Amino acid sequence: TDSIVKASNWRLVEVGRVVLIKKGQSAGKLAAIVEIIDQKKVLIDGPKAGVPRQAINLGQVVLTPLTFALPRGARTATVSKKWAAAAVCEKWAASSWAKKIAQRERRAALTDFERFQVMVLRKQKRYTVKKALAKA
Amino acid sequence: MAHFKEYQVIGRRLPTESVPEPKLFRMRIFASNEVIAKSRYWYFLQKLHKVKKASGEIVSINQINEAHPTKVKNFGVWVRYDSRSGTHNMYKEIRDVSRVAAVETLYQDMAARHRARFRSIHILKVAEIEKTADVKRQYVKQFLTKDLKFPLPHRVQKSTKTFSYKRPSTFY
Amino acid sequence: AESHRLYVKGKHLSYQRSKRVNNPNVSLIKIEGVATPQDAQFYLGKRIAYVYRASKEVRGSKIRVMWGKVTRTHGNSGVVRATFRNNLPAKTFGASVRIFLYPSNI
Amino acid sequence: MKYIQTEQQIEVPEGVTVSIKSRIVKVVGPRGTLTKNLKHIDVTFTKVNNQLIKVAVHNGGRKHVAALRTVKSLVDNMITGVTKGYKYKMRYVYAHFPINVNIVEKDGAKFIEVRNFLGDKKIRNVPVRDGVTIEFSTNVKDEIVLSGNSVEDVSQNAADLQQICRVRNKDIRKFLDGIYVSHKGFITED
Amino acid sequence: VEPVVVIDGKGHLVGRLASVVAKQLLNGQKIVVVRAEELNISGEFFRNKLKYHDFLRKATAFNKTRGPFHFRAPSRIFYKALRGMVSHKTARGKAALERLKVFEGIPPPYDKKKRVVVPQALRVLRLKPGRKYTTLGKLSTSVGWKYEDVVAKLEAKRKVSSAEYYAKKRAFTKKVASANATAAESDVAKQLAALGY
RNA sequence: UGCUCCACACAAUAUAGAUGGAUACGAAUAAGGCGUCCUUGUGGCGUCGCUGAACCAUAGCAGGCUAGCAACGGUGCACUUGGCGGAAAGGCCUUGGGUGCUUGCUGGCGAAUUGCAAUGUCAUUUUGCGUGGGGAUAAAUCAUUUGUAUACGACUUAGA
RNA sequence: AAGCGUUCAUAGCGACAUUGCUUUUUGAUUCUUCGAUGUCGGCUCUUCCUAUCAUACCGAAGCAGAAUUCGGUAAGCGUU
Repeated sequence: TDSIVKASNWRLVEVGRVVLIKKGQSAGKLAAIVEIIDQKKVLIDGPKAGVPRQAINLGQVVLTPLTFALPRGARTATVSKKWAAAAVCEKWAASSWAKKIAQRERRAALTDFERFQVMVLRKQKRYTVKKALAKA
Repeated sequence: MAHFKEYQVIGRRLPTESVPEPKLFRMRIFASNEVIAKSRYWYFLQKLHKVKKASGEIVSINQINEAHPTKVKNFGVWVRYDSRSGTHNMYKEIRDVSRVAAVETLYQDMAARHRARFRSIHILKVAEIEKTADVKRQYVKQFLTKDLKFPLPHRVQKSTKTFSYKRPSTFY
Repeated sequence: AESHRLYVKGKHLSYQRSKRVNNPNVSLIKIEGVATPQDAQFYLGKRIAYVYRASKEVRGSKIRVMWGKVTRTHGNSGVVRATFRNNLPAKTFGASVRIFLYPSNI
Repeated sequence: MKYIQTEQQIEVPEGVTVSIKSRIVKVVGPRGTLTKNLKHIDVTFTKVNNQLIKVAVHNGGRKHVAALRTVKSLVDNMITGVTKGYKYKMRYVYAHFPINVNIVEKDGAKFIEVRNFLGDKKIRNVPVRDGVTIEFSTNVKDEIVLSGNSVEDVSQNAADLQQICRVRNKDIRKFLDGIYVSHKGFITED
Repeated sequence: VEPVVVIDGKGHLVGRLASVVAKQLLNGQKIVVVRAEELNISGEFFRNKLKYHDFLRKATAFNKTRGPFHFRAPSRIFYKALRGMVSHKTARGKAALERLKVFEGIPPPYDKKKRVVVPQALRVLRLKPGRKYTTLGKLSTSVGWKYEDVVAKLEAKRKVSSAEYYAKKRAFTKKVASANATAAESDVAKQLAALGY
């Protein structure tokens, strides 16, 4: 007696959609969609991350699941307070996506002696877990 | 050149012994630098008054940028565009953030829509639409409705390598 | 360990050349994974060697070797220009040449 | 032009259940069930209360947005195939030689045959699709009723009759002979 | 990075796939193409036939046994899209075609090895959504190649055997991940998390 | 004392190009993967993707010697039980045992003179002389001839 | 599309024009060969083109059927 259909959830484009810029002078900072121009150009502001409030083509940014409500056509300070109030940044870092990007760059910075540590460290975690597989 | 800038221009006839202190015409010009703007001024005053730049002079040149250069707004813009077999007036309404950035878009798509280069486009007047519900283009009114929400499906993904291994997804 | 290379691999592309003219003076090299001339200068300037096997030994090694220096970036894809003390025999098209890490610049 | 959004409403009566993943649909109701592919439409489906289905397109061109109305006109056609069914009552009009059709089973495969058409001995067997049942409407002369759920298949069969009885090499406009659909009805009257 | 890569052409533009393969050959990469029957070409299938018959008719007149050999196999029609696509006349080009092995379907032993793909030539990424694409698996059947059924069951046989391979792999993959989490949170991982792993 | 195949040299030439690892579902993408759960699905719920920058592995005279500790593993090496696999299978996987190494941990031992870098060589072929074992013991052609064949070839014959 | 075509401009047409293609005609010219490229027609021999004569399938009509005429895909098959 039940009809089943799947909405196939997307990352919606709206004023209040937290975004990640990909390429350009920023190239990796966070921002909120201030106001859309068209399907290919929006407005972004980065008061929490130093990104100047600007209009950018979507091609240089990628959307995020993050969601928070704030008025359209807002100003920088208005963006800031809701950004601080909703605690978007901290829960952004709480996203598994944030760790992956961070450890990616954390990996890009680790030095040779750190590399040698992991060489040993990976073998320790190897042996400890391998015996468990052997016991399994 | 499309990185245009609105160079405001004032120009006047050369002083003459009969009538000095001439009329001092003024114009806003959309151009990629000071230089093209200077002559683009001269092109327009070449039309509406009996003056050539040799017989006239440019009293001043200055730059223009919007008072709130990061505020979206709707533009009502007139233009005459030289057709393949003639010329027609033309009234588009484009919604862009900067006055110049509107023309950056407008010169681009007019070249797309009717193959009119930057050469023959004569912006009669740019009129930023001061309020809503007064435009008459549906593709803009659909951006004037409330709570504009929609997905961007079928996301493209650039690849820095010629090879992948994932059969990449497309969800967005 | 199991790897002993202290160089980064390099696939030799081709001559420095126009449509219908080629120049043996300069040859093009691609390093795996290198992307842009923004970070191609890291490989720029290093001594690079073309190792190959000869039918008969000459000087205590059947493995004769060719010496050359990578000079400058090329294009926007990380291809670099390299001059060799002896120009490549043009059989090297698609051959993996070694890209040493010296002269060090760090 | 690419309207950023376009919307259509699917009115599903309470007697029909719907299952849609990807672009494959399957209704379930008292009449039966129907399954149809839509892999070539590029649309989106969503729901309000399991009575209204909301189909939509985002950023679709004019040629694209046309299809969005079509599929709604397709899926509700699915409903009527499973809440009403489609009745196609036919007419055997002929000038002098009456039309004879033979409900005949060749070998496990049902075909409807056209005989006596213009006194001709052509074995004009025509296949009949699934769920499409053939019944001679009694008490009224020269009708055949094609009953089935899928409007497409029942109509496609009836269309096949139109062409298979098509008189040739004659000025048809007065050779009014042949087979013709009197009405595009429904299995139930509601 | 891998000298010999099994490239899969599923949902890949034949032209775009050709170039990203034309390059790799001339760089010297060993290239083996698989699943070649169901490659994709952009255009309506009916018109994809017409342009072939136009090419099919094109042949030398005085001796039709020495003109352009109009190959029909899906692998070979792709292969022709590599000749001319690569400077075949010269020896270097001849060696390039030497180091290329186009293999319709998935013949052994590549089935038991990884089928790399090309991000660039993908139909999903490149085609505007809703545009008319065309698989060569049906075209070659429509234009003379006569082995659609035999490869259909053969690929069917490989897929059902391979699926079990993955089913066995997922079972072991589950247990290694389960042991991973079980042994995780340990102080060793704590350095790894801080260090970058 | 011919020939072939198994082991080894070694000598030759020969290399369209080894110098960590082809690290194996399919399908779809306006959708899935994975995991949990079941009123088993076109299911519930959750996670995830947004680049292979990943996974493994990787420390030791170019990878030597020696001792010990926590274990019952990895891991060669071949053996062996088997299975799988005919699309070009020629490989995959598994049982069990032995073997060496183990850097999981601690120690100790030797590294030097190529003297400031000089690829500082480490592969993959095939043959040829031979090592020292295995296997095995024929055809074809000319010439004679037959014609279903034929310009000549060729073909088709027959002939201890 | 003026008119014919009973009535109806466009079934068939189609005046007055007007826009294309062709080298199967013949033009104009002289780029090629004057220290030789054998020149008509016929015989026979074959392929190709379609701008279709019949042939397959259709459509139209001032096409009752036949004969019809126009038109479409069509060069496979023929054309004494």
